[PDB]
Amino acid sequence: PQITLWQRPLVTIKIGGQLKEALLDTGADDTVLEEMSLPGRWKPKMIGGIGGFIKVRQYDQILIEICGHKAIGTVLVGPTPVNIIGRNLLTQIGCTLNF
Amino acid sequence: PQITLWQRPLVTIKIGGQLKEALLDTGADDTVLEEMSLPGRWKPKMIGGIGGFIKVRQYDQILIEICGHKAIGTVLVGPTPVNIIGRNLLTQIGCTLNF
Ligand SMILES: CC(C)CN(C[C@H]1CNC[C@@H]1COCc1ccccc1)S(=O)(=O)c1ccccc1
Repeated sequence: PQITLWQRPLVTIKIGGQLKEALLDTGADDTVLEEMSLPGRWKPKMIGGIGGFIKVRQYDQILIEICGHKAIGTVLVGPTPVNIIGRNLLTQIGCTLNF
Repeated sequence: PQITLWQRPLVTIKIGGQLKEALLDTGADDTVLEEMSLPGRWKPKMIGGIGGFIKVRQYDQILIEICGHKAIGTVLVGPTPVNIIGRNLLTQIGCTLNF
């Protein structure tokens, strides 16, 4: 599809068998998810921006379905108010910027 | 143009007679640039960031040329990890996400 920027580019995603809202974010290197449980081990990480840094847990090889497209890769889980789909998964689903 | 996301979508911008590199950030509501002087009136503004709000300077109706596309709008100047072009100006140059 083609997603407008008049509003935040929020789309529905599915992870596990859970459906959520997430932001398609070209400014984010990584995908950041709101606090949730995932199985397996993780690595500690710190990620920052305007304002500073939050502590997150890095899981690898996580499936996120985005508008029917299955992306598999690293996700960072922590105290974000919004699920953020970053370039590591946007590339997989063939997402481009166009103007 | 069409911009893929395997790398950061950093582009050259011309603002206030100066050439800069900035990140095209669909996740950003607003455009935020590193410390620089710009002509005209500005007001202090607080913006929501990681773990809290940050003080920026707000300059309205500023011309900026992105990839050869002209935008005229609000630019915030303050402590950002990188120059980011947010939806306020991305909408003006016709930017959408596609997959
Ligand atoms: C929450 C906000 C202050 C973070 N920044 C913008 C958001 C919007 N797209 C990238 C970043 C989200 O993903 C980054 C992120 C980092 C830590 C916690 C959540 C999200 S930013 O301007 O600081 C920034 C822009 C570009 C790259 C990195 C940061």
